[PDB]
Parts: sequence; C-alpha cells; structure tokens
Amino acid sequence: IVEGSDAEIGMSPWQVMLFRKSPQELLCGASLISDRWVLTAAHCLLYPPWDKNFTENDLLVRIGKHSRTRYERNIEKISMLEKIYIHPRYNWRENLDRDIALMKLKKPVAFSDYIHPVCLPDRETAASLLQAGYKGRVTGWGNLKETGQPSVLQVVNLPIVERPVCKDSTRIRITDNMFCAGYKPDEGKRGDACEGDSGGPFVMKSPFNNRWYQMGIVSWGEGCDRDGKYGFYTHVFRLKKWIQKVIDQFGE
Amino acid sequence: SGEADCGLRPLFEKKSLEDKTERELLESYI
Amino acid sequence: FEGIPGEY
Ligand SMILES: N=C(N)[C@H]1CC[C@H](CNC(=O)[C@@H]2C=CCn3c(=O)n(CCS(=O)(=O)c4ccc(Br)cc4)c(=O)n32)CC1
Ligand code: NA
Repeated sequence: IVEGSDAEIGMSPWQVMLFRKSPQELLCGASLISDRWVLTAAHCLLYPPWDKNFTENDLLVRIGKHSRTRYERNIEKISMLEKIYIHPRYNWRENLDRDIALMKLKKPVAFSDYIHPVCLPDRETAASLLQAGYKGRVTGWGNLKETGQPSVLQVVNLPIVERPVCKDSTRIRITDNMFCAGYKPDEGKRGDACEGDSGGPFVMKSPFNNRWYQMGIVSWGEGCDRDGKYGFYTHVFRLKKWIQKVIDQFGE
Repeated sequence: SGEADCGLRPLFEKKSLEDKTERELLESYI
Repeated sequence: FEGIPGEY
C-alpha cells in the first residue's frame, strides 16, 4: 500500500498472508470467505512469463496477522493447502482477465476476534455500491513505494472511477470483469496498492445491513500511485457463479 | 452474503464500535 | 522474517 496508514488491530479479520515455504517469503495478500476457503488472484499462483507456477505444497496460509514478519504466537493460525483452483479462463497471456483462484484448506480454521470471513456480494449489493465515486478499502503488507516495507498491515480508502477514465489510462484491453479505483491527479488525495499487495481484498461496507463485502481482488496497475493511472481489480460479483460452482462442486 | 456471520467484525461492529476511517467510505455512499 | 514453528 502507497500513502495508507497501519491497520487498527482486528480491522480486516479476513486478510490472509500467502506465504512460501522456501525461501520463507510473503507471496501475496488474500481473504478468508468461510472456514475452509480463501480467495486470491490467480497471478499469485500462475504467471508463466515470470516462470511462476506454485502448488499446494509450496505454500502456507497465515490468517490473524497484523505484523508482517513476526510469528503471532497465540494470534495467527497457519494452514496448509488442500487444493488450488484457478479460473479456467484466466487470461495471463494479454490482460490478466479472470484473475481469481480459490484455495481450499486442509482443515477449517476457527474464528476469533482477529479471524473472520468477509461476505461475497449478491446481485443487489454489487448493484448499489459499485458506483463511480464510492470508496472501497484495500489492505496488504505490500510495498509503501513503487521504487519500503511496512512492519504491520496497511489500509487505504479509494474511490471507484468511471470506466471510460479507466479505459483511457492504459494501452491494456480492460474487460467487464475488471474495475479500476484511485484518485485523479486533480483530486489531491493519493494511494494505491503496490507489489506484494496482489490477491488482497477491495471491500465495501453496506449502508443497508452494515456488513463488509469483498467487491474486488488486487490485480494489476502500472507502477504504484502514478498521477493519471489507476489500480485494476478483479470484479468479484461477476465471477461469483464460478465461485459457487467450485465450492458446491468441491467443498464445504 | 459470502459467509453467514460474514462481514461483522468481532472487534468493531459486534461491539458497536467504529474504525477510524470507516466514515469516509460511508460518506461517499453518496 | 521471524521463524515459523516446523510443526507447520
Ligand atoms: N499498482 C497497483 N495498483 C497494482 C500494481 C501492480 C501489482 C501487481 N501486479 C501484477 O502482479 C500484474 C501481473 C502480471 C504482470 N504484471 C505486469 O506486467 N504488470 C505491470 C505492467 S501492465 O499493467 O501494463 C500489464 C497488465 C497486464 C498484463 Br497481462 C501485463 C502488463 C502488472 O501489473 N502485472 C498490484 C497493484
Ligand atoms: Na494513481
């Protein structure tokens, strides 16, 4: 996160650290959607151009954290991955469309004050909130600057920008499964997600039932916080039915 | 939606307490 | 990165 603040303890209880076994390293952010399921970005597991292709056995999921590096002794819970599922139409070859992956845990995690699942949006929630100028919130242990590392979890509140705008900001082809967010150079407020933040949650709070909803997944952007550029997220409501298929086809 | 008890934070909403910047979000919701 | 328990 660039230009954010440290997270309050217990503020984003669905945040998950995607952690690799060796070198012991932070690989990405993520979110807990139930007690056996985590959602992240498929770029986190598979990215051939970069020679990236991680298996269940290459990683751990760390849930309950605030500190980035320390091991949070009676606070964080560590899980082993049972199976990984990437969207069959993840397009890593051109614009990363359908960047989403499900991970199913070897055993369900117990909730606590620091471990709690985010809600998945329904059609009406997606419908009222996902509007240009509404602010959502991104979190991660990621870079503080494009080109260092926080000690604890960062948070930033960013506005959903109008499509055209998103569209005229890059040479990359944008698809209906994407959304961009960030301030405009004129707004005189800034912040973005950055490297290390991928797979984290872009969540919103419902005014109607006052529940938090995961609306997007951290995906791509050019640089971190550049004036006239926006961060792109996977539109979670649009990939919603693939989500229910796998969980039904395979879990819970 | 995406849980059952989902989206209600034990330390905040469950105790009726607000995080320091949730009002900015809530204030954009036009 | 602090050390994680090998049980894991
Ligand atoms: N600044 C941000 N808001 C986002 C910035 C970047 C990160 C991480 N991204 C990536 O992992 C992703 C994933 C794979 C490759 N990659 C890029 O080549 N580029 C940067 C250049 S680019 O945005 O023009 C681009 C976008 C899609 C593709 Br496909 C290639 C290149 C990029 O952003 N991506 C997340 C936060
Ligand atoms: Na920007």
